[PDB]
Amino acid sequence: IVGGQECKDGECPWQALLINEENEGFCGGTILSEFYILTAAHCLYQAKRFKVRVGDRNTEQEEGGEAVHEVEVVIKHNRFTKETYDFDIAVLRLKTPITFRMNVAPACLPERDWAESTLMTQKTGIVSGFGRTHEKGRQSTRLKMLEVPYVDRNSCKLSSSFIITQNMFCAGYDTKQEDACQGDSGGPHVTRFKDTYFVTGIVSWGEGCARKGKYGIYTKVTAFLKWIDRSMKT
Amino acid sequence: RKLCSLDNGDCDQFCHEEQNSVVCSCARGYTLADNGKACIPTGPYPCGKQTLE
Ligand SMILES: CN(C)[C@H]1CCN(C(=O)[C@H](CNC(=O)c2ccc(Cl)s2)NS(=O)(=O)c2cccc(N3CCCCC3=O)c2OC(F)F)C1
Ligand SMILES: [Ca+2]
Repeated sequence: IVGGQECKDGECPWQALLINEENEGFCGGTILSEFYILTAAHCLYQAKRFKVRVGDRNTEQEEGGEAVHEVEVVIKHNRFTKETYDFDIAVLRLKTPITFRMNVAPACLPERDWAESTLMTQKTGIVSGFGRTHEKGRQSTRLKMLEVPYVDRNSCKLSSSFIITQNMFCAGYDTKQEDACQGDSGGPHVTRFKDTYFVTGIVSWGEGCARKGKYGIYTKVTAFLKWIDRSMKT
Repeated sequence: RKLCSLDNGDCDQFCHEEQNSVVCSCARGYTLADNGKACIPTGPYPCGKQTLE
């Protein structure tokens, strides 16, 4: 996260971290329930094997909230293509259930029409992760968050050097140097409603990070709600 | 505006119009209250709530 604030105790409890064989965090995720994590499809070939860590707010020190979970099944969307990052969504089935506690709680899955009428029409959403703090900088040791306004879809398309599909939306700022970045990838974009946070997007990609005239690009979760619900039966 | 358009039909979470009337519902981990609007957690750490406790 470029700019923004760091998540305080209990503020971003749906944050998950995908860690590799070397124990390095390489992508984010969102807790949906005791067994399921929402993440980006593109994150699943940046390692040969990975695990999920929850309750982490500081990668350089250990903390009471933390627990590791192994993935039983990886449900990557069969239409994902790295040329466009279209269909950039995947669901992880954990072997053992998450225990919800301080810094560990799922984000709510919204209903399709309500989300489009009520959540997408809010001024801003919130995005978090351990990703880069500058476009060319290193990964953050601390979990950061950032309030990002929803961007008009036409303005979004006119800004982009690459295709914006029906499975994507824009969020962030025009010139203000605040945005998600590499490593936040696959992490939570949530929207607040009456003191409750609903998962509205997945950190997918952008033309660098925090660039003027460029926004963050997020996988539109509302286009995949039935698909996600179907994933959580098997 | 009308119904769900007017203040989410007084529902805590989801609102959809049904037989003119409004019907409220809640996400997993909650149950609808007796008033048919509020969403009450069924245990600690319900979805969407910042875990300040
Ligand atoms: C696995 N790592 C290395 C990749 C994963 C996606 N990446 C990028 O989008 C990078 C860095 N920016 C970001 O990650 C984000 C910025 C804002 C949000 Cl939201 S995510 N921006 S980028 O410029 O350097 C970039 C690097 C690799 C690939 C891309 N993409 C994204 C999909 C569309 C075609 C493409 O080349 C790409 O974006 C493109 F617009 F330039 C890094
Ligand atoms: Ca830690």
